[PDB]
Amino acid sequence: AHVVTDNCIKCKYTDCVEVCPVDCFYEGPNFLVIHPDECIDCALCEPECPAQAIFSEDEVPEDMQEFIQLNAELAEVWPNITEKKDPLPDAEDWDGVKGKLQHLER
Ligand code: SF4
Ligand code: F3S
Repeated sequence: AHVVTDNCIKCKYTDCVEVCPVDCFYEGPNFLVIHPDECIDCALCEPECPAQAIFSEDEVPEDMQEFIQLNAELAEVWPNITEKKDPLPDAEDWDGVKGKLQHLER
């Protein structure tokens, strides 16, 4: 499965959902996650994310391993999102800021 990591938080561009063939993205207030059981690892979403926050599981950075389990957990409680929407206000300001997990909203 593919995994959404740290840089998505407070950016949430949502450009990734338009190319997902199986609609396996789930939406949080300021973050998106990928459902590991529905994802077919087509990898089409990776180049579409301006935040470059999506990685295949085996490529998730060492300092963001927590996101693998987190995607699986939140994908079970958040609503499905299949349509592109406007990025969060000030997404540009937060794109590139590290350790945004501290700002994750349930
Ligand atoms: S790898 Fe493919 S199936 Fe998985 S979330 Fe990305 S676009 Fe969807
Ligand atoms: S910022 Fe997040 S909402 Fe999608 S386009 Fe990137 S994983």
